[PDB]
Amino acid sequence: QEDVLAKELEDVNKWGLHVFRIAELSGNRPLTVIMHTIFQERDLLKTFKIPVDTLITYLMTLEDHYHADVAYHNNIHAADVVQSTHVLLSTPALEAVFTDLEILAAIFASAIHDVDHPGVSNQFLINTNSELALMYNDSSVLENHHLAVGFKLLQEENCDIFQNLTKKQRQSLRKMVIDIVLATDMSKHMNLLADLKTMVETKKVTSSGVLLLDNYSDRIQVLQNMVHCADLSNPTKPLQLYRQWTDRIMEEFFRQGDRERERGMEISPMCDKHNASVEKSQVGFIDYIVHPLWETWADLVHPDAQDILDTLEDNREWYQSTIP
Amino acid sequence: EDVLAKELEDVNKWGLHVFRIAELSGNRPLTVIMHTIFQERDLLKTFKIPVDTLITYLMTLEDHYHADVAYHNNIHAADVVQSTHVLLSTPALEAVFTDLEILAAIFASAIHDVDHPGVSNQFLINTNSELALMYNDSSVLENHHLAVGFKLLQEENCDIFQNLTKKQRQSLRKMVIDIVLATDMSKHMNLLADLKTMVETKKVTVLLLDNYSDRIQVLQNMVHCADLSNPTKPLQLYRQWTDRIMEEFFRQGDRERERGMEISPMCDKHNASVEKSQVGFIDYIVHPLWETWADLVHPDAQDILDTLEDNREWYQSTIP
Ligand SMILES: COc1cc2c(cc1OC)[C@H](CCc1c[nH]c3cc(F)ccc13)N(C=O)CC2
Ligand SMILES: COc1cc2c(cc1OC)[C@H](CCc1c[nH]c3cc(F)ccc13)N(C=O)CC2
Ligand SMILES: [Mg+2]
Ligand SMILES: [Mg+2]
Ligand SMILES: [Zn+2]
Ligand SMILES: [Zn+2]
Repeated sequence: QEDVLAKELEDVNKWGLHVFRIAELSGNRPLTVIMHTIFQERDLLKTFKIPVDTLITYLMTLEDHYHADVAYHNNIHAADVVQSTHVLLSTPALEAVFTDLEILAAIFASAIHDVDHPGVSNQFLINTNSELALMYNDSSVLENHHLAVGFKLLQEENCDIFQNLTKKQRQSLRKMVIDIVLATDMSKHMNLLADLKTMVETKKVTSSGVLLLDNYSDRIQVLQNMVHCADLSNPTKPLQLYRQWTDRIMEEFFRQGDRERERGMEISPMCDKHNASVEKSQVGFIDYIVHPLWETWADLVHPDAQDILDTLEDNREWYQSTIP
Repeated sequence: EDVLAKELEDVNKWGLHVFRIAELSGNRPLTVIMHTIFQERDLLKTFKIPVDTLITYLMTLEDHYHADVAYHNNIHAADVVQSTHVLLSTPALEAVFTDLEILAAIFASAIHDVDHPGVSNQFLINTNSELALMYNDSSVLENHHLAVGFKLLQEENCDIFQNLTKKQRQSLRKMVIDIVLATDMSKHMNLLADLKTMVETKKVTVLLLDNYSDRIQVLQNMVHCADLSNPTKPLQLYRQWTDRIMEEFFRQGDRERERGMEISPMCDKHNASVEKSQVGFIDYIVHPLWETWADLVHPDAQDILDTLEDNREWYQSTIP
């Protein structure tokens, strides 16, 4: 079983990694084993003097703080977003663009970006007067919480994976991680995409053919959109993966809708299992959210992401074909 | 009590004897001043607030201001409440704000510094505090003041909004959050820039503010002006506020020094210039803000601006 797991982890640089198989083969530790593999692949332990036992201890505690009883926003989703960000960071158009600290920030942000997610939306938490919404003043409620948990866990016994960074490195990393995770709030998507489109329309490329990003605002914007794309990457994956993600998000949505129905609340979009169209909802998700975003990312890194965009378009056609 | 009632008759006047009221009321200036203002504005009947619920909430809220913090305590909260109350009555703002917007501005003022520990956001961030960890370094104190102020409504017989409709509670909550978050001093320059832009594009008959974006911006700047109103008050009050903020700053500097931290501006008691700092505070923060406010409400802010300019002249004269 360990041999099979190691073989599967050889695919860590590939879009379409068998992340559900890795979750089972690793004993429900996909986030730990995928993060560890990526840190080794990128030489991050040596670069940042991260003791291996500290990394494993932190990763296992972080993974434990994802809810094993939530169908979508669990440790498998976190592992998938980590690995997807890892692939996007390796795109030819970004070669030598980001520092080791920025790479570390994007990967760490991906790992923590949904930690302790309860399986219900920000709006549900606001409308039910939850403790989380009271703590965070209705403003990026979940995303503020994910950050606070992900950072607080570094303070547990033998968990400070950043113990050997300089003070300036720790300060810079913390700010970048906050900026990245807060950009995963879906209420920020339209403004984030509008800004990415502006960057594409005005993009500068160096003599080596890579993106020129010469200020913090542009650098963090690219990292924010990269992790947002990874977060919204399910419809761009091979169909057998995509369909499993759809099954999982629908289960989580339907459970939220059942709670809304019981409380006499209006049921959130796509959350009413008695009036659902799973297939039309995927086509709409792609047409209005995922394709606009991925077509723009593909333009930023053209032509690096053409195969990913082609898969997204094929999957849209497939879901559309099930409707009639 | 008879003296206390006499002092509270000035509740509509800039320059209320708020320290006297704090003394006369047994250190309950926030409770007695809020109660008086809710009566003056008929807010208890308008929003069907039971008087015992109002008093219970106000005393609980006031208890969560720290009595051992020299500036950011219940007296400051009462002063900001009363200052906002006066600014809401500016003639140029006649007919601008609804009763719910008035309630939101007053409630926001009352809670806007609750549970303040007497140290800055930057101190909380640099000391890796629990507050900064909770709030991701962003408007750390202001998010906490809101969370405490709202959480206390859930204590026994404390829900003063129990008889507001569902939509009214939702709208009030949003407005209160928007106002208190705008009291973060790191937002001052953006707030002032937008206030200036409103002045440049202003329409009047008296101000006409059709868009909610514009109205909330005025309420944000209004409570921000009230928060930054000490140098516009009669000098005897202003000097007490200066003594208190300097004591609070110096204690933060003492903690920073004992920890071996870099001492924050104005916080080093061994290298302070209290009077030069007041003149700079007026010249760079308070006068630019209040002059822009005065333009927005031209000419209704003239007496307040006159007091600020007199006080700046006096503090400058104390510098040899
Ligand atoms: C595999 O499929 C999904 C995956 C995910 C979602 C929805 C999916 O499928 C409809 C939602 C998107 C939220 C959202 C905001 N506006 C929308 C508008 C839409 F039309 C659809 C979704 C959204 N997520 C979390 O909750 C992320 C993962
Ligand atoms: C009575 O006097 C005061 C009262 C208050 C302050 C400073 C006072 O006096 C120097 C500071 C202003 C913060 C601040 C931000 N940038 C600044 C730039 C400056 F030049 C001065 C202050 C500030 N406050 C809270 O901390 C509000 C109350
Ligand atoms: Mg999320
Ligand atoms: Mg404050
Ligand atoms: Zn996510
Ligand atoms: Zn204040």
